[PDB]
Amino acid sequence: AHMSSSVPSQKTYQGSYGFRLGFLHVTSTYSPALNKLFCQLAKTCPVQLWVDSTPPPGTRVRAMAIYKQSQHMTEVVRRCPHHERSSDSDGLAPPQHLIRVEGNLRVEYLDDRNTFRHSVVVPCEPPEVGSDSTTIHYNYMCYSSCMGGMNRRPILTIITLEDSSGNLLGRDSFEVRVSASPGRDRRTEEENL
Ligand SMILES: *C[C@@H](C)C(=O)n1cc(C=O)c2ccccc21
Ligand SMILES: [Zn+2]
Repeated sequence: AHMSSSVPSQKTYQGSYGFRLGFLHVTSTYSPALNKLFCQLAKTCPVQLWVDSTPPPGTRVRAMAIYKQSQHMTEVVRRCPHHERSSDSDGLAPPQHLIRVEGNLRVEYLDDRNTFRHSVVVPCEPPEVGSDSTTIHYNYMCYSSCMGGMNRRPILTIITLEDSSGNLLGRDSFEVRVSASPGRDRRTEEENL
C-alpha cells in the first residue's frame, strides 16, 4: 500500500567485472524468449551469478522486486496482508518481504528508510580461487495473483552487484510470475508471442 517517490534503474549493466545472471535449463522454469522466471509459491528458485573477473572484497548481491508497468512502479512490492499475517516468522525473513534467500545464514533483509523498498542482500565472502559462478536460491512468498498484494500485476526482479561503498558494479533483471502451474503458464505465455 506504500508508494515510493523513486523507482530503481532497470538498465542491464555488466560493468568492469562482467556480472550477469543465468538460469540452468517442475517448481520453477525460466523462459529465455520472455526473460521470465515462472515459479511456484515458496519454492527454491536457483539463479546463477556469473563474473569474468573477481570483484573486490566487501561486495554484496542485492535482489529487489518492482512492478513492471509504469502506473504501478512506485508501489512497493510486498506480500499481501493475509500471507504477511499468517507467517510463522520463524526464520530470517520479515513476514512482509516477497523475496527470500534460502540456505544462507548471512542474508540481510533491508527496508529502505527513504524509498520504502524491500530488498534482500547476500554479502559476498572471499571466493575460493578460479570461482567464476555461484548459485543463489531465491523464494517468492506470494502468488502473482494474490489479490491483496501483487493482484495479477507482473513484477521484475532486479539483481545488483554493489561494492562496499555502495557503488553499482553490475545489474541484471528478469520478469517473474509466481503461480501454481509454472510449466503450463510458461508454455501458455510462450505460445502467445
Ligand atoms: C554470494 C556472493 C555475494 C556472490 O555474489 N558470489 C560469490 C561467488 C563465489 O565464487 C561468486 C561468483 C560469481 C558471481 C557472484 C559470486
Ligand atoms: Zn499472498
